[PDB]
Amino acid sequence: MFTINAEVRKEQGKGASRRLRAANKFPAIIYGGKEAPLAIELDHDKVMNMQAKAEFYSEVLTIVVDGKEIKVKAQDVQRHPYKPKLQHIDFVRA
Amino acid sequence: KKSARIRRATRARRKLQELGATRLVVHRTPRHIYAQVIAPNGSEVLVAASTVEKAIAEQLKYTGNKDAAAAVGKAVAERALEKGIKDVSFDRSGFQYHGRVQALADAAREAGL
Amino acid sequence: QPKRTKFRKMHKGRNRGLAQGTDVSFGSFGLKAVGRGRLTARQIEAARRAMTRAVKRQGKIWIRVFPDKPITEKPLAVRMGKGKGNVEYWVALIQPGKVLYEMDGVPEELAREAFKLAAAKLPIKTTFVTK
Amino acid sequence: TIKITQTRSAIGRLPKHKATLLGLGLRRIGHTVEREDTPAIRGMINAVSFMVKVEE
Amino acid sequence: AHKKAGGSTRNGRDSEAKRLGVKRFGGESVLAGSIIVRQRGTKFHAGANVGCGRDHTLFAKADGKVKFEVKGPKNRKFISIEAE
RNA sequence: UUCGGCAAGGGGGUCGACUUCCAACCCGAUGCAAACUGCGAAUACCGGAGAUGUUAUCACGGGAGACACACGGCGGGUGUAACGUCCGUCGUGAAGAGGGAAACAACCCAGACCGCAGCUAAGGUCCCAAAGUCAUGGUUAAGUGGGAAACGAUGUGGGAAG
RNA sequence: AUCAGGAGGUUAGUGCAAUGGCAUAAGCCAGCUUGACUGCGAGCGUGACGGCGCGAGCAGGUGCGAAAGCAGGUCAUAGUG
RNA sequence: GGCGGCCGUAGCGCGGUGGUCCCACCUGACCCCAUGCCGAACUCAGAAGUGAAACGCCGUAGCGCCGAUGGUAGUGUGGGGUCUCCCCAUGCGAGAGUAGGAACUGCC
Repeated sequence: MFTINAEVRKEQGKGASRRLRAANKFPAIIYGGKEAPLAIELDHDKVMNMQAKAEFYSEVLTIVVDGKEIKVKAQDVQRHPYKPKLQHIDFVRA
Repeated sequence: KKSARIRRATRARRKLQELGATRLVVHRTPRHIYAQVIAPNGSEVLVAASTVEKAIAEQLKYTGNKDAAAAVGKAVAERALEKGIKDVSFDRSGFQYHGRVQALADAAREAGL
Repeated sequence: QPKRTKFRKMHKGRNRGLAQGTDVSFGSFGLKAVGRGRLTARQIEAARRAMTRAVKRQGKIWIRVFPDKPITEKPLAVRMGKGKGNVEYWVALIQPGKVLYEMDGVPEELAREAFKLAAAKLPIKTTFVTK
Repeated sequence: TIKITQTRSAIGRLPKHKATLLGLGLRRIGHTVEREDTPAIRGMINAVSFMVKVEE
Repeated sequence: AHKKAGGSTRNGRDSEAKRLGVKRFGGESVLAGSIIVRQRGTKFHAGANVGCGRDHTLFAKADGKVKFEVKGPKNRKFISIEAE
């Protein structure tokens, strides 16, 4: 169970995203049936190394957004072109 | 535009719809003959009479002949004039000439339509 | 250069051909190239034949991009002659982030040495990718 | 209504936008005008939003 | 005899069509607008073509088809000024 | 226009079976189109309401010039390419002076009555030259002060990751 | 070759280049029939300019149809001074 | 089955189940009437036999088409640098992916 810290995407845009990616942070979306979809900001360094560990997609990741966990599983990961990094990842509550 | 399924069967008539009136459909069954005064926008039946209902009056012989087709026309039209309709077009989808449909139309006029 | 394709005259043949590798298992490895560029079939052969001639240890070497864009030349005067099919044959279009050669192999890379020899034959700085 | 005040100068400003302001009645910096809230007025103020400071 | 050289459409000059009859003004029952020939159906304002929609208006006149499968070839249903 | 599997046809080799090659079809994975497209902009455009502008908008009549343009930007078509041809939109050269760019038709700022005072634009502030040889911090040593390319580089500095 | 069944929006065919349209069809087969009528206007070709053409009426009257209606030649855009 | 209302997410494939009221299939062609060669078409008559084509219900969403929650490329429009080229401001936002819908409603 990988514990990761995160926040909420308030300024949803490409410009704001590039300012986060420069500080090592990327956007992400979490959905879960009856649960309302949520957009958050994850830590680049932390996730990048964890997503490298195969078990990452099968675990019940404990994402703590601001002050509370959510528990989800990785779905797909959109990678960046010119500079190999994380662009956007999808998640599903578990 | 393309020809609708109804247009392919030419059972309908768009030329009678450009006017904005009513129709006079004539259905025929090897046992009974029906007639109706339907108005545009769906199947709005104002008045109708069946040859089987002609028995209510005093019909003895079969109800699948020509004389019975004329009797129904007078009934459907008589009820139509009671409704408030004056004019009407003949709509016999698929049939020959001098048949029972012509006797139905000739009967409709005899009433006042 | 507008992407030309069919409805044209028959030119030369593919200097390329040998797809190589066993087509029983589909994988997702690769050798990406950072930058768009046009590579002719005559070059693809040199690079492909370079690695294949090195990966004699095994196989599973495959190429995804094939030369499909025709390019003509007009060696003569000028006024007359749009363009014939000479040395400039089929040319392939590579995207800034496209994988050309991917060999189905798990961390036992004996092809990195092979991809290196080929990387020096095609015009464009390519990089080795594990994913 | 809304009070429009020219904050930016004429130098550098794009034409037409300059004609717009000349329209509202402003031909110098600091000048202020009162425009009622109506469809067009809103469109013009929108085009000159960068050059002026509006508020109702 | 036949046709050859795997080619597509065949070209010539510039189109000979206009935009006569914007419609919001009077208009005798006649071909409103011009593009392609031979078409009937619309007898009033019936501007209806696949898209954001279409329109026309005001003018009491029996009949008045369109040009053809173009600016609303479909035949809607009646329409006059408001009170002819 | 890539690969695998199945069925039918033709040719060759050893046995009326099998193996190999080629073309057409179907299924699951692999790739494309200036005259394709289930989709689909921005955007240009007709008409009508809310600014700006006023005898305008418009009608009639008199006199025209003019039908060898060019360049920058954006979008192009042709061409190996061109201070190339040939289009389109727009701003200019042509009547843009003034200022900067060392000098310079179209690059940047900007658009002029005379005289006078003041403040700025561009640009510039070591000296020639008016104005700081100004403030905080860092890098380079080559005087690099930048044609200078594809390509190469433990010359050296900064940052991140195993 | 033809005949019987099945699949089959249609890739056929529709005089002529090409696009567009069409199947209980504007395509095929068969039968019947033959409006390519006379007269006169309104409209259409940014921006004026003829012949010519076309779309849409009216008046009278030919052909076909039960009738609405359909023709001013051949589905439309070359076949002319 | 009868009789209404709303009145184009009801294209096109596929599964289960029920009615001897209604309805076509079906059966029979004496006659009205009709087929260039054929009551097949056309038109008339009776009900032996089913539900197999329909219909009533109800279960899959394949594929078409119409809506909805999530997001990056792409793209206007106006200033910045830079060898080219790229960037910023501002109005929006490919396809892939997760879900929605296979009629509705009253009366006898």
